[PDB]
Amino acid sequence: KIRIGIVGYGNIGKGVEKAIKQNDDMELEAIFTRRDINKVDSNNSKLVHISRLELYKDTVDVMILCGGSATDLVEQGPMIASQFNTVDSFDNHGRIPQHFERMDEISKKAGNISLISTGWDPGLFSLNRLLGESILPKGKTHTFWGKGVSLGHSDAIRRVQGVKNGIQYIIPIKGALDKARSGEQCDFTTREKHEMVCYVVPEENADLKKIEQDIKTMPDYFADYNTTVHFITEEELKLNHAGLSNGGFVIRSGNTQGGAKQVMEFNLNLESSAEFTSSVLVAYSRAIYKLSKEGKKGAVTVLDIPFSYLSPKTPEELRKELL
Amino acid sequence: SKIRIGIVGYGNIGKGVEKAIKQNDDMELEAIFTRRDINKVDSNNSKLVHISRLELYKDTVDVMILCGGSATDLVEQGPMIASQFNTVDSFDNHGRIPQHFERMDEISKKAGNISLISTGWDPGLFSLNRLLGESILPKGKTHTFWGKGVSLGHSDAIRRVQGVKNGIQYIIPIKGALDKARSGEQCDFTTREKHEMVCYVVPEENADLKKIEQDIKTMPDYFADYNTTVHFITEEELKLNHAGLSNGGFVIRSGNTQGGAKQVMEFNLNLESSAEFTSSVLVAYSRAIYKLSKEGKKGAVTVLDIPFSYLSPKTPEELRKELL
Repeated sequence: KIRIGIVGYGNIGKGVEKAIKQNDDMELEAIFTRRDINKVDSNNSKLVHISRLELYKDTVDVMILCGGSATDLVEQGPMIASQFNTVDSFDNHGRIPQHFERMDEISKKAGNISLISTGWDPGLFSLNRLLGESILPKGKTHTFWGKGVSLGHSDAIRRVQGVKNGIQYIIPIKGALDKARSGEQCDFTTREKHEMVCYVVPEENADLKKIEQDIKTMPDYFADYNTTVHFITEEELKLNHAGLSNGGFVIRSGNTQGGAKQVMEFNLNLESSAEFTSSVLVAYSRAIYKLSKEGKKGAVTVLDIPFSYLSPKTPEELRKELL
Repeated sequence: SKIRIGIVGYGNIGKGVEKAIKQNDDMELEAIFTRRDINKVDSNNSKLVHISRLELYKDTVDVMILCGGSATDLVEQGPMIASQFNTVDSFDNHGRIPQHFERMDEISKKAGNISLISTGWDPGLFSLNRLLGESILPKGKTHTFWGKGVSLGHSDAIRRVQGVKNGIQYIIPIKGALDKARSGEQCDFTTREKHEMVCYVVPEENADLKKIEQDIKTMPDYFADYNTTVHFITEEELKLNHAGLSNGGFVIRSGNTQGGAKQVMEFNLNLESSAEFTSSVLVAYSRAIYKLSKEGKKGAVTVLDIPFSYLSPKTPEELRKELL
């Protein structure tokens, strides 16, 4: 019954299309692509050009924005929010407060509701940092991002002269993880938590491979981490580096009055990070639907949503089964 | 303008609650209501107040945290307090939760109050994560294990066995089961595959050790269905190494994507002091109930109905900037 519109058809969008199938209370109305009319009519499927978005007014309950680019969302988000309830995974933490403000203004004016920055981080990990912080006010929180891509760092290394294509991985350091879990509590340097490993397909004219170390010295992205670099062929990349898997850990190590060690941990191990993010977007779309019907308007984050809203079961079934 | 807290019951949880309140600057302990003779319990414990005078505080307590001192009232006097205050309890009888909800809902609505039932780690935090797991990953299985802690019932059971002077029991998740659940391979576990039991017993002089081991192992309803290990120790070791105040647990959702890709979510706890952790949760949720009561929320609610933002003293803007 809940009519979902998918905006963008990259990995996340594809994942959302599949996730919707695992939810009986939902239906896919259309998938909106920015690909030009240049196609085989539409290659059939549920694909519809982005220019027709407007035509679906009153036939779509929630527009799930599956674009990967946070920069694009800056403008696309408000545009869509002015016409439909929305759910996005805007992942630029530093710019979240600006995105929230903008989306909030627009959704409120249009009388819709926009959920921003959901997914696993922002999203699930955010919820647990908060939970950990609230339940154990006296302690330390540590977030780790299991072995997987960083996307931004992948494009970052691409802006380096000499590199034609590549990929980077962020990998938690076992030692730091065990320490966090020990409940010993302690601060960590960025270098003590994660290490970085790069795989680059160089050459500009067989370009200087040593200078390619612009990566290691690259401020922000690398330099703060022990970064290893490996050169491979465009062939090895496509076949051996489908960086689809990922995961992470959110650990809260604290002490209750008296020094008693109390440790809380939430973690994810995902063979397909994109598809998981897609499942999260779909579950949250259900909550947005419900809130919308309740008259709620404006922007919200996962922090404002009760978990019961993510489930299609009744408040009675949940108390009897899961409480 | 601090949140005025009230504690009912001065047992381990009540004491833990008093402690936790100290870690929350936005809160203040107004009084601790006990059934004990206050005149006998010192006099400088300023906060102690005899339970008979509870109603005189109907206007000075914002949230009453029920820490039932194991007395029958730890399952019956909830409805009593709800008639006069907004409450928070950790009613842990899962099968009886629906009934408790209805009873508390009617009474709290009638008095224009809000009552939070069944918060803590389980029920409570584990409940939230079971919900999150099946909501995020509708196709898959959920597995809850209970870390390593004592089952008072089983400990009493051990004490009835011939030749047993004293002892204790622990329930412990089996590594193999945890490892398999953590892998994406879906499967349903038998009772015997998920948890094992370990006992530490102090035997009477003579007693027959091999016989005690078997009487415990083959005991119906308590140990018969679980692999059980029996260790024999001295009274000294029992007192020193088995305070039995620690606990933990795991909630794992093992699911698959439409194409069979394995997705695993896990939430777990490792508590050196199970009681004080439960108390901290009770306190955090007390902040949430205060907020919801000022908003005019009426009736009973569970952790499932409360957004995590209500558990924090920080502003919404502050949260979105620091933690989101």
